[PDB]
This record gives sequence, C-alpha cells and structure tokens, in this order.
Amino acid sequence: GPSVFLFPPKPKDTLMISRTPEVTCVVVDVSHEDPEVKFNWYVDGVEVHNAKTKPREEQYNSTYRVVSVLTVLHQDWLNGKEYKCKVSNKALPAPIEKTISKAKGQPREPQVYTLPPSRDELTKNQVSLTCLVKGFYPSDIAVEWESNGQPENNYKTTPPVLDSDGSFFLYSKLTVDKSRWQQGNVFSCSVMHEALHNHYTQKSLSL
Amino acid sequence: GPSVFLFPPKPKDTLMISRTPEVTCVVVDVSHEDPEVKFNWYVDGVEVHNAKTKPREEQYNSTYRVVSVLTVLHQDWLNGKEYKCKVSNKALPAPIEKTISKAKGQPREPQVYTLPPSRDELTKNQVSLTCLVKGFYPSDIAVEWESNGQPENNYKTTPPVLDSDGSFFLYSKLTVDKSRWQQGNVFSCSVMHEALHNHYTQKSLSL
Amino acid sequence: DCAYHKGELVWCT
Amino acid sequence: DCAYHKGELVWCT
Ligand SMILES: *[C@@H]1O[C@H](CO[C@@H]2O[C@@H](C)[C@@H](O)[C@@H](O)[C@@H]2O)[C@@H](O[C@@H]2O[C@H](CO)[C@@H](O[C@@H]3O[C@H](CO[C@H]4O[C@H](CO)[C@@H](O)[C@H](O)[C@@H]4O[C@@H]4O[C@H](CO)[C@@H](O)[C@H](O)[C@H]4NC(C)=O)[C@@H](O)[C@H](O[C@H]4O[C@H](CO)[C@@H](O)[C@H](O)[C@@H]4O[C@@H]4O[C@H](CO)[C@@H](O)[C@H](O)[C@H]4NC(C)=O)[C@@H]3O)[C@H](O)[C@H]2NC(C)=O)[C@H](O)[C@H]1NC(C)=O
Ligand SMILES: *[C@@H]1O[C@H](CO[C@@H]2O[C@@H](C)[C@@H](O)[C@@H](O)[C@@H]2O)[C@@H](O[C@@H]2O[C@H](CO)[C@@H](O[C@@H]3O[C@H](CO[C@H]4O[C@H](CO)[C@@H](O)[C@H](O)[C@@H]4O[C@@H]4O[C@H](CO)[C@@H](O)[C@H](O)[C@H]4NC(C)=O)[C@@H](O)[C@H](O[C@H]4O[C@H](CO)[C@@H](O)[C@H](O)[C@@H]4O[C@@H]4O[C@H](CO)[C@@H](O)[C@H](O)[C@H]4NC(C)=O)[C@@H]3O)[C@H](O)[C@H]2NC(C)=O)[C@H](O)[C@H]1NC(C)=O
Repeated sequence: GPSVFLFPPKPKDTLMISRTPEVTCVVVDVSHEDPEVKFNWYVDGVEVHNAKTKPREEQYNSTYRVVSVLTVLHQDWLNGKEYKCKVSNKALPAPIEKTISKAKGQPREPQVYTLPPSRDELTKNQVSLTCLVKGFYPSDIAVEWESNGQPENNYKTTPPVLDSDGSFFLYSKLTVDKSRWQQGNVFSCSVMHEALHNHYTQKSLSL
Repeated sequence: GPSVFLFPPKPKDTLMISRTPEVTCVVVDVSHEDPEVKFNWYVDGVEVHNAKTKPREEQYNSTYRVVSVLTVLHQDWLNGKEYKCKVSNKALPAPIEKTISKAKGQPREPQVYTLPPSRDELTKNQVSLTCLVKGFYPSDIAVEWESNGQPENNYKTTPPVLDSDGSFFLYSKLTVDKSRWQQGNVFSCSVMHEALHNHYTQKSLSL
Repeated sequence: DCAYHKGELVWCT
Repeated sequence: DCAYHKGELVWCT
C-alpha cells in the first residue's frame, strides 16, 4: 500500500545554530479510501511526541501524500542518534519502520584549498576560480562562494566523491569574467562542516 | 515479464581507432520455461544482421540473462546514427524496444587545465594535482594521468556535471607524494573526446 | 569566538 | 599524423 521515506535535514540546518534541523517522514501513495496515518516517533528507542503533521495533499494521481516533520537537536543528530518513524495505515498488514541517521565514521576535518585559474585562461572571457574541499567525513557538507560581503552568483559544486582513504572530496568552480578577477576582487570559499572549527571556514583568492 | 536495457559503447572504445566499440542489449528476467529470445537490430530504421549473441548465463534468481551485442562504427556513432535493439519473447505481449543514440547536441570541445597543488598544501605528506576539464559537450569522456611515460595511479575523477551554458565539466585529482612533486617530475592529464583534434589532448603539470 | 555565514550566526565556542 | 595514448592508435588526421 503506502510507501514511506525518511529524510535527513539539510547540512546547513544541522551545522548552523541559527537554523533548525528537521527529520521528515514522507508517506506517499496514501490511499484515497483510508488516508489516516499514525506516526509514532523514536529517538533511539525513546518515543518522542514533539512532531507535527504537515497539511494533507492529493497529488493528482489518486493518492494522498502525508508528511510528518520532527524537530531535532543539532547536538543529537551530529552525534549519531537513530531516528525512527513508524507508520501505520489501515491499508497495511503491519507498520513500516524507517530509520535514518548520519554516517557512522569518526568525523574528519575538511582541508580547504583555493586554486586560481590556469595561466591558460587569461585568454578566455570568463575565468575559473576553484575550491578543493578534500579529506572530510561524513559527506554531508555546505559550500558557497562570496565576494566583498556578497554571495557570488554563478558557481557549480561537484557531488562528494569517495576517495581511497575513506574520506570525501568535491570541487567548486566559480565562473567570473576576467575583467572582475583582473580588478583585484577577493572571492571566497565558505565551507561549513561538523569537524570544522565552529563548523565553518573560509579560504580566499586574488592576485 | 522480461525486461531489457540498452547500453552505449565505452567512451574510449568509441574514440580510438585501435579499439572496437559495441552496443549491448541486455534482456534480464528471461523465463526458463520460454527462455528463447529473438532479436532484430535496426540502425536508423535499417535492420542489420551482423550482430553476435553472448553466451546465455544463468542468474540464480530463477531467471536467465541473455545479451545480444552489435559492433558499431566509430565514424557513425559519433555522427548520431540511432541504434535500436528489439526483443521478442513468448513471455511477452508485444516486442519491446528502446533506442540508444548518443547526445543530441552540437559537439563542443573541452578545455583542459592543470592547477598545481595549493601553496597551503606542502605541509601534508601528499599533495593534490588538479585537472580542470571545462566546456565540453556531450559529456561522454575519458580522463587519465601519466608521468614520464608511466600511468600514474592513485587518482580520482568527479562525474560530469551540467554547467549552466549547456556544457559539461569534471575534475580529476591526482595524489602524488610531496617528494615526487618537488623533484619536478611532469605529470600529465590525458583527455579523450569526440570534439578534440584527433580526440586527444594531454596537458602538463610540474614544479 | 564565533563563526557567521553571510552574517547569520553559525557556531560558537 | 596521429594521436597516441599509451602508444595505442587513437585517431589520425
Ligand atoms: C502519486 O504521485 C506521487 C507524487 O507524484 C510525483 O510528481 C508527479 C507530478 C509525477 O511526475 C510523478 O512521476 C511523481 O513521482 C508519487 O510519489 C513519489 O513516489 C516515489 C516512489 O513511489 C518516490 O520515490 C522516492 O524518491 C526518493 C527521493 O525523494 C526526493 O527526490 C524527488 C526528486 O528526486 C522529490 O520530488 C521528492 O520530494 C524527494 O525530495 C526530497 O525531499 C526531502 C524532504 O522534504 C527534501 O529535504 C529534499 O530537498 C528533496 N530533494 C529534492 C527535491 O531533490 C528516493 O530516495 C527513493 O529511492 C530509493 O527508493 C527506491 C524505491 O522507492 C529504491 O529502489 C532505491 O534503491 C532508493 O532506496 C534508498 O536509497 C537510499 C540510499 O541509497 C537508502 O535510503 C536505501 O539504500 C534505500 N531505501 C529503500 C530502498 O527503502 C524513491 O525512489 C518519490 O519521491 C515520490 N514523489 C514525491 C514528490 O514525494 C506516487 O508514487 C504516485 N503514485 C503512483 C504513481 O502510483
Ligand atoms: C534476476 O537477476 C537479474 C540479474 O541480476 C543479478 O542477479 C543476481 C545474481 C544478483 O547478484 C544481482 O545483484 C545481479 O545483478 C536481475 O537483473 C537486474 O535488473 C535490474 C532492474 O530490473 C537492472 O538494473 C538496470 O541497471 C542499469 C545499470 O546496469 C549496469 O550496471 C550494473 C551494475 O550497476 C551491471 O551489473 C549491469 O550488468 C549493467 O552493466 C552495463 O552493461 C554493459 C553491457 O553489459 C556494459 O558495457 C556496462 O559497462 C555495464 N555497466 C556497469 C558494469 O556499470 C541501470 O542503469 C538501469 O537503470 C534504469 O532503469 C531503471 C528502471 O528499470 C531506473 O530506475 C534507473 O534509474 C535507470 O533509469 C534510466 O536512467 C537514465 C539516466 O541515468 C535515463 O537516461 C533513462 O531514461 C532512464 N530509464 C528509465 C527510467 O526507464 C536499470 O535499473 C540490472 O542491470 C539487472 N542486473 C543485471 C546483472 O543485468 C533481475 O532483476 C532479477 N530478477 C528478480 C530479482 O526478480
């Protein structure tokens, strides 16, 4: 019948004390004749009850989608607590238990390197500012780019790539017209991640 | 009942004359009561019969996996001919078909760029050599690392990611010993693409 | 000492 | 003249 999906919260939300991380338990394919869903929650066997249900929706393919969102404590998630969501629906011979939680593995620092644009690119019209973000763990990470207080617009970040030592890397290349680059502007790479100090560092680039 | 997948040539098998590219038609979940599977190949609507069938191997999940494979031509894969398999089986109301062309889009050639390891990374036991490959279409590509005629090993290459003005790009990190690097050995990033002159270019990197 | 991200407090220690 | 990778003919022009 229904099929459920448990989701982590954004790695910006777990790493920023400003933000507020949420586990999201999505029950899709919910029947039309029998749309009642019960969510028990468990934070390590411990049943907890501060979770809200988000508004019922139809979807248009004759099935409801029902979602229960659960607040989490940054501290809790970042340590490794198993979150369990147990869904039950009359259209189901037995409750479905789905259980998430970040990568088991000792956290490891991201070493962060700003690589400039190749000599062979003064030629080109727009150029390539590069950010190597290697040696980190888990892969849950947030990488953005900025200049003089402002977010730099058009960049692109590769997916984390498993490396031969168990750790992870990714690249981010900002594209910016020679003109800019050439004019002494400072562009910076802002990485934020668990094993980082205050979950945040920034490395920059110029001339 | 049965189910079927169609697969392109290996990038490199299609971009070098030395090698001979193949398209591969896999028919998983073949019965064993009615294991007999018959094919028809078409190249742009034109049926072709010079095409071998691979040994029929048993999967151990109560099904057969029978594969047909059809030699193609470097010349006319890169050009755009549309290869089409065509499975029919007794366990199957109508013949199934899928058609594997390449990537409809102008070929655009890749720029290669060798970005030395960051100043801040000479402390570490090992340093990262970077290959920025930017601005190619289609994303079908091969990338490797060599040094003094020899195939440098522990490297790792991000997947192609779509890049904003239609094009594609990846990175590739080579990991060498800080020692080797400072000796001044040259390490080359080798790149094969349909939109390259002679499908090949090679860029260099060293102290 | 604190980190901020585009001015939005990240973490303190 | 022709392109070689690892000494294996790629493509000639
Ligand atoms: C009726 O309609 C609804 C909705 O309709 C939808 O939209 C319409 C207009 C049509 O075009 C439809 O084609 C379309 O589906 C249908 O509901 C869909 O149902 C399918 C399954 O039946 C679900 O598939 C799952 O997808 C998850 C990932 O889900 C995200 O990404 C989607 C886009 O990629 C996005 O739309 C979703 O919103 C969701 O987005 C994430 O949501 C979180 C939470 O809010 C958010 O924070 C994120 O930012 C957001 N990300 C975005 C937006 O990009 C996928 O992971 C599942 O795959 C796993 O499941 C497979 C089997 O289901 C399994 O075989 C795989 O191996 C894989 O398994 C897991 O892998 C991980 C790690 O590898 C691990 O957990 C396990 O190893 C393994 N777990 C297992 C196997 O249990 C899955 O495919 C759709 O998400 C869902 N759509 C929506 C919008 O909810 C419904 O089916 C229709 N009914 C019918 C047709 O009868
Ligand atoms: C009975 O067993 C068989 C055999 O399996 C095996 O059985 C036992 C012994 C166990 O050991 C198994 O684990 C073992 O594998 C079962 O057959 C499996 O069936 C599934 C689905 O039914 C197939 O999945 C498909 O897989 C392809 C990719 O598969 C390649 O890679 C495999 C490893 O990843 C490799 O083992 C495969 O053989 C195959 O390898 C390629 O083969 C060619 C030639 O041989 C070679 O040149 C390549 O190098 C090689 N690649 C390698 C080795 O990496 C997957 O891509 C398919 O995905 C499409 O379709 C899905 C829907 O069916 C969809 O969900 C996917 O997202 C994907 O969708 C497509 O996505 C692309 C973009 O990504 C998009 O452009 C398309 O439009 C889109 N198409 C859609 C959506 O339709 C597909 O999932 C397995 O291949 C197959 N296993 C084997 C070995 O063949 C069988 O199911 C069992 N029956 C049961 C249990 O009842």
